[PDB]
Amino acid sequence: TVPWFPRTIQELDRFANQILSYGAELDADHPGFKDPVYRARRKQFADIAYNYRHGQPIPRVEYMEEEKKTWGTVFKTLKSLYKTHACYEYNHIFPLLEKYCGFHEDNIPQLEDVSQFLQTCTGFRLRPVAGLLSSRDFLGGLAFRVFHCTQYIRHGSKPMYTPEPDICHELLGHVPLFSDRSFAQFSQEIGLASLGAPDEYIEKLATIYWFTVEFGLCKQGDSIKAYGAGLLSSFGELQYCLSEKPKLLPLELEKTAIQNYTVTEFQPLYYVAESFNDAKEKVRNFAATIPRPFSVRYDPYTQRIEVL
Ligand SMILES: [Fe+3]
Repeated sequence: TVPWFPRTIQELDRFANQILSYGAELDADHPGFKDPVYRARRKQFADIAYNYRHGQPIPRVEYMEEEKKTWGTVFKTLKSLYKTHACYEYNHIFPLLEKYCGFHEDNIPQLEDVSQFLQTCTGFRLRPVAGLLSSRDFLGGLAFRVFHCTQYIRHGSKPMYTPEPDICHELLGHVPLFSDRSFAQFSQEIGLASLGAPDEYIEKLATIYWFTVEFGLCKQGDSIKAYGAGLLSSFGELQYCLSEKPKLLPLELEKTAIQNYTVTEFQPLYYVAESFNDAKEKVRNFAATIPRPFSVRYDPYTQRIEVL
């Protein structure tokens, strides 16, 4: 058989019933495990995500001073590195995010505002996400240019550390790239490749995603820059990834897809993309090899997937 995949953008609403119900914040190892206020706060964000329905504005939340402080620390510390380490596309849009979205040390941007901004740039939109989505579900949303993103913030005890994605990672790592048409197209291609793909292929796609959207490096001029969300929101690794230490291989989906990675240490190797358009073409071809009984196409006019 073939696994269920949404056919219209509203159908993404079914994902809320298939997330991991036991958050990382319930783990004794989590920095905010013994913090009842944090736990309660996380539950509050989970409830907002859980009741969210497509088409509604994403609820605005008043962040606590403590939360603003953490955001402020992370923002200030990472910003110094962007002009020199981030890809051109990241740097070109950041000033605009600062202007229209309130990306500033004293203010955590509201997802609704950021969503509206992405929509006018590439038609990308955000949806608050409760817990951990399956790889299939997370990737599927990309087909509709929908990014599921966290609204909560990491525990304030370790501002430069997070065992999971949090709002700092989403806003400083993902968002800027989604403002670029080429990257948006590339991302969506990964999304389309997964609709109805068998589980073992979803895993290959998840691995390509990891080495591109999360930890990708790209050629720029005669230089190399970071575009991976995991690198752009990590002070340590962003500096490391462009040093002499890591091994850099050229993006080759045949191999990238089978590659193993760590999730607790810096990556021993990165794949470098020629451009986002090139990467998109590579995904397109690769998707051609996924044993799927049909072909999919997205109709931006009606926001529906067309099964051919
Ligand atoms: Fe991420």
